[PDB]
Amino acid sequence: AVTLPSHSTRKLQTRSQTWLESREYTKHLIRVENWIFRNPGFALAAAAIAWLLGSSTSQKVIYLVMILLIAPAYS
Amino acid sequence: IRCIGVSNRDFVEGMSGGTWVDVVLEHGGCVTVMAQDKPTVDIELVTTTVSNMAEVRSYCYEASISDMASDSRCPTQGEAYLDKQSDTQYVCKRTLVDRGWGNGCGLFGKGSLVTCAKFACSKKMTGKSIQPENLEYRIMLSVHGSQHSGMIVNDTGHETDENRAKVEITPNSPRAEATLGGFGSLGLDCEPRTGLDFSDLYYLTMNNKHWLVHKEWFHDIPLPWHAGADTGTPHWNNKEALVEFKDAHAKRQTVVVLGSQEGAVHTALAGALEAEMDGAKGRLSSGHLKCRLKMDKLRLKGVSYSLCTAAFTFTKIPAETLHGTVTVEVQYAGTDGPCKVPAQMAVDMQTLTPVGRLITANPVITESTENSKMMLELDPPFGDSYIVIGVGEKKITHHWHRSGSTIGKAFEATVRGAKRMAVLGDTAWDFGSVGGALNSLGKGIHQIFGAAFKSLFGGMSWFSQILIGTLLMWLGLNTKNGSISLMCLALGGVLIFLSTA
Amino acid sequence: ASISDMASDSRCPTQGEAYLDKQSDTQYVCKRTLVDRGWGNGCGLFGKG
Amino acid sequence: TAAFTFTKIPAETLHGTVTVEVQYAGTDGPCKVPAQMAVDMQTLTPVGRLITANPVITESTENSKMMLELDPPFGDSYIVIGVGEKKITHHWHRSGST
Amino acid sequence: EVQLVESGGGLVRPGGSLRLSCAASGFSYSNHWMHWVRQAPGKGLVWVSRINSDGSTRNYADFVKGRFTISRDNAENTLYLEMNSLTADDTAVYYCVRDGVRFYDSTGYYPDSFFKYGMDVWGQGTTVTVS
Amino acid sequence: EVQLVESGGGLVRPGGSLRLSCAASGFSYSNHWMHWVRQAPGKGLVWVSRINSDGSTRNYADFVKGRFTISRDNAENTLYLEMNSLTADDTAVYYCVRDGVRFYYDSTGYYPDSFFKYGMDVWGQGTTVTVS
Amino acid sequence: VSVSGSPGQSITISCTGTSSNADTYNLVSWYQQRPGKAPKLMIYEGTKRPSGVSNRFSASKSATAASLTISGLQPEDEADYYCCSYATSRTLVFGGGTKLT
Ligand SMILES: *[C@H]1O[C@H](CO[C@@H]2O[C@@H](C)[C@@H](O)[C@@H](O)[C@@H]2O)[C@@H](O[C@@H]2O[C@H](CO)[C@@H](O[C@@H]3O[C@H](CO)[C@@H](O)[C@H](O)[C@@H]3O)[C@H](O)[C@H]2NC(C)=O)[C@H](O)[C@H]1NC(C)=O
Repeated sequence: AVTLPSHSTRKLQTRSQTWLESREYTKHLIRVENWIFRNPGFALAAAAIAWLLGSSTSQKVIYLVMILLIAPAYS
Repeated sequence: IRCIGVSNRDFVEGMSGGTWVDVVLEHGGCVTVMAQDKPTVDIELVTTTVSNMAEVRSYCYEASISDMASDSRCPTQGEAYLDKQSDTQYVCKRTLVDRGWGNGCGLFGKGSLVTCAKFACSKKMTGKSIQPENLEYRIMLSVHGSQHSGMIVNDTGHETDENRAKVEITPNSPRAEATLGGFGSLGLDCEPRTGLDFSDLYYLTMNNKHWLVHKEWFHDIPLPWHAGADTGTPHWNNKEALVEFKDAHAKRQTVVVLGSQEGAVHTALAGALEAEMDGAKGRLSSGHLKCRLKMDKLRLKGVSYSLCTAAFTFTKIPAETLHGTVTVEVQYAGTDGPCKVPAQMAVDMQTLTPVGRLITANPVITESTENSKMMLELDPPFGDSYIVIGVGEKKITHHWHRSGSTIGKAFEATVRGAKRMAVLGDTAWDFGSVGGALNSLGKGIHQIFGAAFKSLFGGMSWFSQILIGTLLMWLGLNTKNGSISLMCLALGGVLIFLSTA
Repeated sequence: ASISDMASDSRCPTQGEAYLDKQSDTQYVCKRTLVDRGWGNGCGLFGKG
Repeated sequence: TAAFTFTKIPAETLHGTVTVEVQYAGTDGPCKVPAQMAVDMQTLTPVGRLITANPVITESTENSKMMLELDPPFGDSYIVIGVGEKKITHHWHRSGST
Repeated sequence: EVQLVESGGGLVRPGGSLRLSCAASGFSYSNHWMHWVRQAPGKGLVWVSRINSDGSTRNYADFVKGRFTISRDNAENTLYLEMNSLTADDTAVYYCVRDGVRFYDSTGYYPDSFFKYGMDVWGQGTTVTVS
Repeated sequence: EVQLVESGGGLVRPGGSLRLSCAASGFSYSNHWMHWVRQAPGKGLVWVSRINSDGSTRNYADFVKGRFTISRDNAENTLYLEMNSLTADDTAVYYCVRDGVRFYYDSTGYYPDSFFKYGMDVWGQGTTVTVS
Repeated sequence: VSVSGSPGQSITISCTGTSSNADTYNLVSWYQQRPGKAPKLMIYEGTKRPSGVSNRFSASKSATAASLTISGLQPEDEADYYCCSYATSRTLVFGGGTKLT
């Protein structure tokens, strides 16, 4: 089907290497970097939506980062 | 011997006057146990076999479709019903189609069209259960002393060799004695049931590739699933997620299959251990066992011999392992029968005062013919030192320089401790666990914190927990209340998990 | 409604799930549930069947 | 004073108690079965509770079969049966906490 | 010793109905599986059907497409096999069989998959002739 | 004394294929490198192929441009050499050989170091194949 | 279909099913039927022999077939022998039978 839940959630932790230990970091970072590269203007829209919410600067930068992580996965 | 080069070995030294030592054995490395006046024994886990697994719930990862059929009804007449809908081997979908005066039925509402297609599955992946009983571990131990460098990884009829022994350990017989002829016997009481979690791990096969899969990932998977007994013409209780009923326009319906699905399963599996299969049994090569070592019936073969005084030649010469130890392979020229080799690390060759520590066993050559070979390894002092072998005026000496001061050794020891705790969880408190009260208190409070941490986090993977680690780091950095330390504490745990894989 | 030849199956404490060959028929009503088994019924283990 | 064997090793009930089935090889007539739950086999200290009774083997034949159930302690433990150097032992692990 | 006795076998026309019976005594009938097996004249043994203690589970071979109906009365220690729409292929001796190996499971109810068995207690068999 | 036995040799038409086999007994087959060597009638010995203990490393001489495939079954103590697209130049006697010298240093027989000390101490009687 | 034997010798009757899970033979049962007699079982669970059945009869099993071995043949032994096992989880099936003279 479409979903097929990822197994890295229940990562079997032991001294030997797991099935695909070479690809996790690059996997997530590559997906985010590619999607943001393709559609830039959503960076502007996310900046606006973050700026309208949150009083101090820290809250606004955190909301910006969370929007830019929640959009590429369409989670 | 058998542990010289493994590059992941740790020395377990000392005991309650020789009574017993706790030891955790892992697949990656091995443990060399050295006592006060007893031969150094190297223990290593080799393979873990699982036996008579019971098949459960096999999935389909490649569909095949067959003779489609369809039926339609008048705008008012009711709903479509194909006579192949009463068969548990056909997928059938019902929808609405535009009709009227053109196709054959006079009225203009939407109709109803049913399409059915036969499903055939070529390939299926099966999941099998593993009970923590009938699970066999195979431990191999060997002894230092008299074996030359060749017999380090040489696997042959080790029943005769008298220096290396093999022990099977199963939940039905957790206690075993390894009889090392002339050295006595190493008593070994071990805990196989609590080894590695084996009540949540299914053994998963697709096509000659076998994995260890966590249950709750082999139940929340969306594919056509049978259940257990394969008897005749199978039936899959899904009929969805592998056949796509794509609609056309103007009452046209089409049925397609999704292709072969064996690429999402290979990438859905990430962080699930690999395994291999022999016959009906499954050899896992990644595990974790905890054996208490009752070494109080080990003797020393070499004592009461007279020491050799002929000559010694350093043939393969001295070499440095990854941990600091120094392996030396000596050849003896004299024909003095069974004899005792004098070897001592020394500096200031004016007065040979023994320094360093000799991690061998009872050194001794057992051959008697003409020229014999022997291998012994020494733990040298940090400064410059001389390896001295021989009695008098014919002593062969070699110069040895070891790198890092005691502070470096302590820091590397703490790094090893951090890695071992991060990998083993609570059990790591039992590595050198002669066992006191402080160690038990540590084990307890770490067990509580571990249960809590695994209950809150631990539904996250490398990237996700690096994220939550940085976020909690900021939040604790500028919260200004008294809980900051708490939040900062969390970072360590979470972040250290990432920088030890 | 009128009913007919009942049948059943049960397969252990630690095996898969029961499967009758009359579940692949569109004329039979079938229900799947859990039953207590072990040491008195034939299969050595004590979970729910 | 004989040796014991595990026909089907142990079962674990839902409530945590352990059922064991022992087979007796010797012929001593009716005699008590020495059984207990222990940790640190060096010094066998009774830990846990043996909820059956004074276990006995009624028959006096070559091979006899008996069943007893015991209540383990929450840690890892060993089921010990027998007296000396022939005592069959098993490893048993119970999950819960008090 | 246990003795099984068949009854009800006789000549009948093709398409007729016939009810075979089996009387058991000397054991816990209410706890054993029961089987009906057949053997054609000059032919080998052919398994027909099986039933549990209570009568909940009934299994039939492939050649019986619902023609046969097995049942029992434990209080009377009786077994029955109803037969409808007889043909010539079924003229044979029918043996009533007790299943004691299952009686592991002294209840005789739970129909596990691939459970151990072996049929040693048989009746003398009754002849049915479809001519 | 270890005995190597060659099998499967026979006459074949040009372009044909043949599967030669070798049976070993009396030594730790699972831990030794194995070789196939050939010798044309009245000609010298010509090295053909070698395989390590597991089969992960297969080496062939330059004359065989992928035509031949060497393999082994450790549990059966058997060595196989499958030959395709045979020509008249392939007419020769093939000896199945054990590498005993390498076993002295590398008891695992797996690591295929460059320029390692070797020796093909045990030879079979050889099987004759003629591509005619 | 048939096997011939001399008094005092040993004979083996084989039973093979084609492509059945490679499990089946663990549960094969062997039955004896003398001429005009009710069938008697000699072997159950593949290799276990009941009490009362002579130790003369023995049984063996593999992943591909089952074998029944009768050593020290006697004139009584001449009979029809049938193997039986599961066809599926809910079924039973008897073999073609072998007439031992
Ligand atoms: C691992 O061990 C094997 C041999 O196994 C051992 O053989 C004896 C020496 C005993 O110690 C046994 O308990 C044990 O099973 C090593 O292989 C051996 O290598 C030597 C190399 O010197 C071979 O010797 C040859 O044959 C004769 C001596 O028998 C000499 O005259 C020759 O000149 C030649 O040296 C020996 O045949 C060979 N044996 C086998 C079975 O292969 C192996 O090298 C060693 N590996 C490691 C890593 O140490």
